[PDB]
Amino acid sequence: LRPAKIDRYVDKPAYTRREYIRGAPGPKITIFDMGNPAGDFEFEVSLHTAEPVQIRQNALEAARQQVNRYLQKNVGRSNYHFKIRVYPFQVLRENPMATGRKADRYGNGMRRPFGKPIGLAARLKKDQKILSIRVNRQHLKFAIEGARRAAMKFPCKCYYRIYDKEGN
Amino acid sequence: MAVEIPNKEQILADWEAHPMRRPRIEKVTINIGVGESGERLTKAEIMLQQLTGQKPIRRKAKKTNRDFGIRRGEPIAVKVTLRGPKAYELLKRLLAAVDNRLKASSFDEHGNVCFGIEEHINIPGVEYDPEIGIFGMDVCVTLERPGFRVARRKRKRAKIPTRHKLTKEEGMVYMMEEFGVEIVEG
Amino acid sequence: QKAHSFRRKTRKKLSKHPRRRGLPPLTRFLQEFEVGQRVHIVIEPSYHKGMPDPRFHGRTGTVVGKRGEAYIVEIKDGSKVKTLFIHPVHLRPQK
Amino acid sequence: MAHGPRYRVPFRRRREGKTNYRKRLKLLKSGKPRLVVRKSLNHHIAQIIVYDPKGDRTLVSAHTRELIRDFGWKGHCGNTPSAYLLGLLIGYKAKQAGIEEAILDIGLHPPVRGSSVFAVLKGAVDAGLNVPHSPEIFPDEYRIRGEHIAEYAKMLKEQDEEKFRRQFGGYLVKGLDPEKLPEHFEEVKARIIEKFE
RNA sequence: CAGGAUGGCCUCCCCGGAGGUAGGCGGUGGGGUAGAGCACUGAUUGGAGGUGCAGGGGGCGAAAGCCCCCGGCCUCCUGUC
RNA sequence: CUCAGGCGGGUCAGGAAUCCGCCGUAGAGUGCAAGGGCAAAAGCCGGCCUGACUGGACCCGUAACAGAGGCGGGUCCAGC
RNA sequence: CGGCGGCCAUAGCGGGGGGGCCACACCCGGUCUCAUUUCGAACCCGGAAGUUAAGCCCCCCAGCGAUCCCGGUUGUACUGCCCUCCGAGAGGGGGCGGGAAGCCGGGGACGCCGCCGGCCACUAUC
Repeated sequence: LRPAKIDRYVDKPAYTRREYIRGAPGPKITIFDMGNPAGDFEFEVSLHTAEPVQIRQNALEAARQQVNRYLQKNVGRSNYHFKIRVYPFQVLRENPMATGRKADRYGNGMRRPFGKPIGLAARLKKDQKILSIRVNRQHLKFAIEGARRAAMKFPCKCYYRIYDKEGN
Repeated sequence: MAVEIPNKEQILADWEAHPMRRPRIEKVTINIGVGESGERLTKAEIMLQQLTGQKPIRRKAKKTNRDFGIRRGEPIAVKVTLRGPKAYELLKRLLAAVDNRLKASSFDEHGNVCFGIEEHINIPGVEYDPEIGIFGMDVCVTLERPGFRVARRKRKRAKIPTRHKLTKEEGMVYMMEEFGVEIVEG
Repeated sequence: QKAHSFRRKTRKKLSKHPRRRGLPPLTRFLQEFEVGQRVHIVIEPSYHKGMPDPRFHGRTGTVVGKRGEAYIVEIKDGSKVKTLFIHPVHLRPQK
Repeated sequence: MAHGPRYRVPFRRRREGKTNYRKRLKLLKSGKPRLVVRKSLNHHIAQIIVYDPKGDRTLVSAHTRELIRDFGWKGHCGNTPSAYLLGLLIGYKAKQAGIEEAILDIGLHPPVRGSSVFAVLKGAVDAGLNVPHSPEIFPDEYRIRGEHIAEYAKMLKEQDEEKFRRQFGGYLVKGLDPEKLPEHFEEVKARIIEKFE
């Protein structure tokens, strides 16, 4: 695994379809709905994305868990509804490397500089909801703390910030 | 529940109201679906032709299976389409031979009816019978309104909406009047 | 050419809305097109047998005459003067 | 087409269920007028029609409603000798069209001999036109003269039933065919003249 | 293939000869890229309500028995693009 | 003469061929990649029939514009 | 009423009424010309006694669909053009010339038009 240095923005054309990539690895996030139903809470708090990007599968799970861990320990799962709205589709392309020598380059120039699928990534556009949580006013203050913690783990920056929708 | 009684009054009312609007029996097609041929030759065909009094028709095969219809282009089954007095006469002897009082939830959903009893062929001595003895049957009755004939030909084709259309209620009592008994349950 | 012989830059160019699909009114197949008349040539993909190279699409010529059922139209594809034989199906009147 | 924007264009004539486009496209190619012959149970129509992309124009009509009135013919109007003498009336108006070319549009119908469309065609040729056909499809003399029908009509009578002469069914109830008489046809066939007497 | 030839292209000369339309506007034609979306061909994330069914668990057992049930196989107002 | 497929009824072990009705604008099928085209058809069936014909053009692709052989098709007319 | 077209859903679905419908349907005979690898059902020869009830024609109602328009979102999304205009070399923004879909609200729209006949007619009933 490389660092996120091309997995942090939109810069390659949308090429999703598994009938031209012929399958790609599934998401590292294994759960997507958590907590209780959305009608048992009054208010809606979002983490809001302000910048178009592609965010890796690895970053979605880290971000999601780190929020969910704090939420679980303090609040318990008797309360809160937490959803991660987006789904990764965006297919990823890498030239293959094992850093050879002799007859091996890795490389290459050409002799197939072309992609390989290593994962999936989610395209987050302007004004989308990276996270959407439901809570009461009481259980506002845990969600905001989790949300700072997410915002770092985002590949860029937020500038609409921890946002009260308000849902009221 | 019950079914016969409202149906009967509607059809009787409609005839008085316009006596060349009443529903009719378009055909009775007597068929054996499962086949007597595919792997054998149907001598049930000889038995069927005497019983109808009309020529039967062979049935080409399609698909590939292992039971019947194993290759294509081979005869599989036999049917005869009866209309007019030739149907009514069939119905009276054949329905009487098998059972009566079958649910109107086990008949078609459009005023049409299929009977489903198997066994016994009328007309002795033919039902002993070499090579195929008494085989099974299915009898379908297609009921329709009188005005549809207009649609069938090449001139003034029209699919007639509910303003004269065949309603599920009437078709069942019209068939029953001719020869038939349907149970109340349905 | 290496990927041309009658098709290239087509699929979507020969594709239409489902409302413009179905074989078109009979009138246009029957339609006569006079000589001295200026015609737009528009590709109709509903009729295979007698259909322009996509490069030709949207060209405007003058009907130079007729061969058979088709008409022979002189058109200017670029600078070069060319004559194209096509059925009345693939002509529309200018005005 | 059906509901919402889906495959295939609607057409006034698909819904009407008339015409055969395939045949029609073929017919028109010659540039010759269409004699649009259409059949019904008790009417037969021929009209010399040209095509224009804007509406068709009809040069002359003739109906079986124009042969019942003013030519001393009673008959039935669905029968074959009504078609024959309909060919004759559109044979006197085709010499007033000034062109003798008259080709069959049968709409959507099969071609079999002993038909109305042949019967009229048959009357048209004798009326003096010249047309493109190859013969093998014309009725016999017994149909034209009105004699097959005469043998049937004496057999059957209406609102009666018997065993050979008044047996139930159509026989023709008219003032000058009460039992169907080829005498009647021979008078009316003598009336031939282009001044419409 | 570190090479020729033939065009496009450059120049000089000669011939025929009145329009030409790079420019801009309107009229008459062609069109699916930005964008946008659920209406198809389409890949799939997620919980409901159906319990319509192939079946891995239970019950009046006659271990999914007539009848309901639970991984679930696929409808349905919805759910990512 | 109009379809996969679905729905309910019959037949069968469900099912298929096969039957009966209702729904059904094309998802069917067209030998074979892919795409486009098409429902009184190019799809389905029955019958007949062997033009997958001879000759000589025309046009385009080939090779856009713009040179560039061979070759292919479409489109004509003449003859059968 | 009919027949032949054009635009080809602004003439789709649903429901309602009448017929100013011999002639157009249902309907009835099928011997004969003729359709069915089964049936006059289909195709065709023959007739109209009965039914207007379809169909078909005419009128009307928009709830669904499709056509077109107005306003809101929106001159927003997006864009052609230029910059020692800004950023660390990507690039962006402003001016200038243009400006879409999806959706919401509010509407026209359940045809129009051309030719020719015809019970009735000499006209438009339809």
